[PDB]
Amino acid sequence: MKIAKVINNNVISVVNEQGKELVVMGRGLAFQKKSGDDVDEARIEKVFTLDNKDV
Amino acid sequence: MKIAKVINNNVISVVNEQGKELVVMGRGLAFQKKSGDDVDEARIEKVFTLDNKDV
RNA sequence: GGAUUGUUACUGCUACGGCAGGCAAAACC
Repeated sequence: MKIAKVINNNVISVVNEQGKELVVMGRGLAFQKKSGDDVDEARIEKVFTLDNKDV
Repeated sequence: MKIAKVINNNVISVVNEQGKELVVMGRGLAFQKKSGDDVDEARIEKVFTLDNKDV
């Protein structure tokens, strides 16, 4: 995977291999980071998955 | 609904009746906003849901 | 950038309670 958009120093977005938008929050797993690098799985505390807002 | 947390003016976290954490992405929906208030459903562009980083 | 919000790195400070810097963001200027 890869960072799609850094939301904060402990939260970043990332497109899954399938093509879904996912968010990865963790202890400083997004500090001074950028898009294109793989999300550090060792610092992943919570992963969110894009859902349908219609529901 | 309610704003549990905020990462940036466009994305924020929120807890539903299931007791799970969900992230709500939108355009400038978190600007000048805070936690505790109901999440603006009209500003919800993409919703997210906490998952297990183990998978 | 400016500003406005967010924050858990790490840092500087201390009253050593935390607090601010930094860092980030798709408002707006």
